[PDB]
Amino acid sequence: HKVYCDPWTIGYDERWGTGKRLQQALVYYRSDEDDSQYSHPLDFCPIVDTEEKKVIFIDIPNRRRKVSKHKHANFYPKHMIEKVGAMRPEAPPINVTQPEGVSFKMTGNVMEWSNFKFHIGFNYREGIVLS
Amino acid sequence: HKVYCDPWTIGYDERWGTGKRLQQALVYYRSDEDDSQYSHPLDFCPIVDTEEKKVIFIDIPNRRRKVSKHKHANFYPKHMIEKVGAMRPEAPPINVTQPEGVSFKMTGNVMEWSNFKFHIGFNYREGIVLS
Repeated sequence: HKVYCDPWTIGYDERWGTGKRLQQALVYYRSDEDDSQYSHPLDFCPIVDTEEKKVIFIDIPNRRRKVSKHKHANFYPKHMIEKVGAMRPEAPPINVTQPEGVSFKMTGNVMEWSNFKFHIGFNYREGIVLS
Repeated sequence: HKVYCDPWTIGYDERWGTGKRLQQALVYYRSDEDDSQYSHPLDFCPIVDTEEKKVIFIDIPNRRRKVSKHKHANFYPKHMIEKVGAMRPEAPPINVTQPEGVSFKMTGNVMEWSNFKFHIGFNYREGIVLS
């Protein structure tokens, strides 16, 4: 339950081509759920059949490297306080305010600003699309 | 039943890699079983799953070419007699005879001849293997 993995496309593996929808799992380990797993990668790489939902192969290195026994390299405040004495004091705020509103005008997805006019679109792939 | 094909390895097709044991069929057509099918190839190429014993894909050209309507290009005597008027007359024989036997001596697969001595092996892959 402490073993995690980032699921990636296999990218391309000549052993299977497009004959099977595959993923490769970059394996990591957390000694605690709040850890950043990236300090503890594992040395092998499981290949998974997306549709069949099962591991069909595991790429294992000739040279084996067991889990790192070092502390995880974490970054949340509690972690930091522990790492370095404590967190830096909150800093004086810099507040940004637009009392009379903004100068741009949006009509649906159509934007209007400083003489510019365009449509702001968006899709699953490209993300933002200006037209 | 007039459609034939020479079964080849797919060789290599990046669409499947080694994920499936595949064959590609070079398709031909005989208007008569005694024909040499090679004057009549077809334009498409079926991909077959060896283990599953079934066509999993067919490569079809963008430009279609239907069966040739010409006579098959045959080479057996009956074909030749028809093609050119007739066969050449049998030629005077040249007989080779070794009345007192051969000069080489084989002891099992071991050969001995003209001071040479070697073992004649054979296997499924390489064929003859001299050792």
